[PDB]
Amino acid sequence: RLTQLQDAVNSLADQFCNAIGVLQQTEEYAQLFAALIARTAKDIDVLIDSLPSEESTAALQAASLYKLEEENHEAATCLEDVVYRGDMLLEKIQSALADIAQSQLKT
Amino acid sequence: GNRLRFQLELEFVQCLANPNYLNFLAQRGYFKDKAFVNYLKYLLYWKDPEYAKYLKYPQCLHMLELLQYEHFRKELVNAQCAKFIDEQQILHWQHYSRKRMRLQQALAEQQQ
Amino acid sequence: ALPPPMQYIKEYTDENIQEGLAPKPPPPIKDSYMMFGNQFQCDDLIIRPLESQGIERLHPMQFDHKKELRKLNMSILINFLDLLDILIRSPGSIKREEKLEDLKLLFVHVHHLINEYRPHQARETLRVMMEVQKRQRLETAERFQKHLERVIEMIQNCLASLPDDL
Amino acid sequence: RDNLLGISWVDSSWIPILNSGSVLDYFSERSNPFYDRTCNNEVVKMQRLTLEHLNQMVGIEYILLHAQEPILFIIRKQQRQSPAQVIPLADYYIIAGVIYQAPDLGSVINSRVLTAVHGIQSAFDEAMSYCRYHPSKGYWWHFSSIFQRQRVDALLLDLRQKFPPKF
Amino acid sequence: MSGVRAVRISIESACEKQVHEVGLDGTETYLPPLSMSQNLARLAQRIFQPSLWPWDSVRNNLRSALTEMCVLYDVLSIVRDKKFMTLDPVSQDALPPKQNPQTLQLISKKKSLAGAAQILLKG
Amino acid sequence: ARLPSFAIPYAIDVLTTGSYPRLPTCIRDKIIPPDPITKIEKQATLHQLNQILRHRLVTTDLPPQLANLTVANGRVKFRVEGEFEATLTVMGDDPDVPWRLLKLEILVEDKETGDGRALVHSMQISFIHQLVQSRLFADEKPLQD
Amino acid sequence: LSRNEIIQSYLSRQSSLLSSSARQLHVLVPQSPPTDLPGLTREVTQDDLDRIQASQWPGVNGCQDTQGNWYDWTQCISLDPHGDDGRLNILPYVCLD
Amino acid sequence: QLQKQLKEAEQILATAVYQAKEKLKSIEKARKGAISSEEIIKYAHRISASNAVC
Repeated sequence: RLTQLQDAVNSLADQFCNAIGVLQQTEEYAQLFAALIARTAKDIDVLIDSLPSEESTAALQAASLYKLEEENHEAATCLEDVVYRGDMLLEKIQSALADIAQSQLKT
Repeated sequence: GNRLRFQLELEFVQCLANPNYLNFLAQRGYFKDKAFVNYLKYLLYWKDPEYAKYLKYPQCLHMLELLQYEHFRKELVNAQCAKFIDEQQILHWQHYSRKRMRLQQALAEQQQ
Repeated sequence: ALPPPMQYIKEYTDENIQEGLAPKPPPPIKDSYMMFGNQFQCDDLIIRPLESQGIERLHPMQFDHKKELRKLNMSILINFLDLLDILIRSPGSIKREEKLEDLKLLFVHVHHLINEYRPHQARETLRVMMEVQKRQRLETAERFQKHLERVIEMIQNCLASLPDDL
Repeated sequence: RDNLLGISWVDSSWIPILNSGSVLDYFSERSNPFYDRTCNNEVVKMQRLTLEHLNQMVGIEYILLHAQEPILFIIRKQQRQSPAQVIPLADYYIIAGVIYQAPDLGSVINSRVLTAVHGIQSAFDEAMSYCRYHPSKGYWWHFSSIFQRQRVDALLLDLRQKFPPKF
Repeated sequence: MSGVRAVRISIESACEKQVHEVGLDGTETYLPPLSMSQNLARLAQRIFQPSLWPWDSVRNNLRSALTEMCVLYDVLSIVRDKKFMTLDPVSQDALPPKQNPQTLQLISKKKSLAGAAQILLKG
Repeated sequence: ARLPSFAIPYAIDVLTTGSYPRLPTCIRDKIIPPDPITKIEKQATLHQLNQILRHRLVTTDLPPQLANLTVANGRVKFRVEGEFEATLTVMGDDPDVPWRLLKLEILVEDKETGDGRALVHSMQISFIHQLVQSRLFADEKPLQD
Repeated sequence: LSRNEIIQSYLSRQSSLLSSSARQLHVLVPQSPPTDLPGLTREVTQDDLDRIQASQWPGVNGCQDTQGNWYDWTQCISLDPHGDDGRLNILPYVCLD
Repeated sequence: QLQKQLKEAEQILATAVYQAKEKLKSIEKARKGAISSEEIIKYAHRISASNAVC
């Protein structure tokens, strides 16, 4: 987005330089140049109308990152506690399938 | 002094990120000496964050790790090796950037 | 001239040709001036250097980037129209050099405002990403919780299966 | 200065500013080992918009011979006895902003053959070492069918016909 | 605003997709399938030329000699025609400013005969 | 004058972890050979394989003629005590993996006819090693075939 | 530098237009006198942290647009500011792969 | 039948246990906040000034 904005600002100038160059160097050229400049100018305006005044970024940034660290810790604990017990299932339930297999082979 | 040591080591590690310089050193036979492998092992102190803070060209660190595998230095004497590695590096770089940009732009234009 | 593609391996490697314990240790974090490449690249610096160093500042400290960028876009179009006006009246007038210099000045302030935006974006990215990470961890945990219930559902299915056989 | 054939000289800053007359200028520099600080080519660096200095009076000069716009720019060193009299001395070719001296036919062939014969001799010495062969009816190691197979082949064809191969 | 306070912010590695191989003219390749359930069998599968333990040195040396021979032949075949090549004979003269020849010849003959004598004696 | 985008995930990977997760890995895959597993996982995979072979086995219709099978921790060891001996095994997923007929030892070993020898040329044994194996790679009734 | 060929000039228009590009334009954002840290010294109001995470904040978490469609930072906004078929496509601000 | 059942439910189980163990091994284990809203922005300025990894 920001790279597009910089390129658009640089091009806004491109159509100025190019316009004046063409002039020094017929009516359709000036018409298309004018349309080009106006189009890209309006695009730069509507693109600037995007990035905001903005706020926080620290006060709220710091608070949010601290809350996120706490919640990441608690979520890691929850996912592991589930995981120790999840892996527990496969551990001796596959040994229950091996007990069945041993009893079938012993026959 | 230790300052000159730090500066020269930083320059050397940043220079190691060049496949041309790596092929230079490999052809000139510097890798075959058992002194250079110990110097490389000592150079691993750059992985620390306090030392990595001063690295302008970060692409070197990963490369350094490869140099420890002891099979990367036996090869790379070829020029086709430097060719291929620089090709893949610049390809990853430029294609990642410009492909993200072009994909975003083309999808935004086509969806409209 | 005399120099080749740089002097080859020397000094530190000579030192390194030792054994067990003899080689020198790593250098300390020189927190001052260094010489990477050719630039000094000294430590302790900012991200977007103030435009006050090196150029004039046409914008007050209120700096409401969104409003000033919009004004600067207008000044640039109006200044181009005035440059065309210098061409109507006197091409050789001294003002032509000033107008060409004044439009460039405007194109530079827009880039300084864009540089303010890039950290405004770094700060926002440092803030988020962990919000997406947060949601992904909670969703992965919900999947495991649901999968375990469904695995317990399979357990109860196996219980049904014993009467199912009987 | 040991071997002019085995030297390469460049300048990355000069590489972006490069095409035709630019090449003559780069060669003209000074630090390039091939360029002489004596002879006549030094005085063309002193002269301005000269257009025929090699003819009327003469001397050692460097002139572009063949040129490809992007990279290839070949330079030739001439020694003139008089106008309309040219004697070619050597050729220095610039590939990718890297100057080399054109190798002679005979000199290059002979040196590379010497590198090949030396490798062949090392291989021959290794062969003589590992070979030896003991004089007393021995060799320096240091360095069928039971004819019951016709029925086995019949059984093989039988199982081929019975169990056909399936690709 | 001014005086930003940095806090302990933890970030997870952004390894959602890896580009194992990057082709020319674009065309990204996402070889990594991010699996394990099959990786166990892949590792269970795991559970320098033909031989090349003896005569490796001899082999490599002869290969290198052959390669140099081939390169010279290639350059000679590229001179055989005017395709991307030249042959202009710049009237020059390899002037050796020494008695290199005599000395060279002498030393060469000496060492070659040394090798010969050594071999003979040994045998 | 234009200033560009920040490293962002790249800088994160730099400062925290060191293993560069960007660019291509083909460097390591083409230049560096893989490191081998130790006994810890060698035999671990061996026993997971025991288990899966057990599954495939209880899944087919083993011949009632003999089918003397022992897991041998890696091979079913299908052995007639009569004149044939084979060791079939699987290579992966139970739905569609083919079989592997590693050994084709012939049990018919008489000491009155063949003294200090086998009973058939090894090459003819190696022919059934690629023939019955290609027949079982059909995946149609392999145990009976 | 003469250029000015009808063909050479025509290439310039297409290249320049491609990079740049009923209102369908983003909703005008009124200026906020107090910012979250310096302006309102509100410091962290847990409410602000909750609002950014899930609520729609017009400029902190997204761009409102007109027609009501809400575009978050990761998403790409397609809009048509000029009264013409051609539409400005605004690529994602964050672009997190 | 019970074996087909165990296999399907527990292949799902292997995938879930694997999400969990990706966790145990890495994600949701180290959780180190060392260096963040300071040095990374500095490195931002750094590689932006270095158009080779930029």
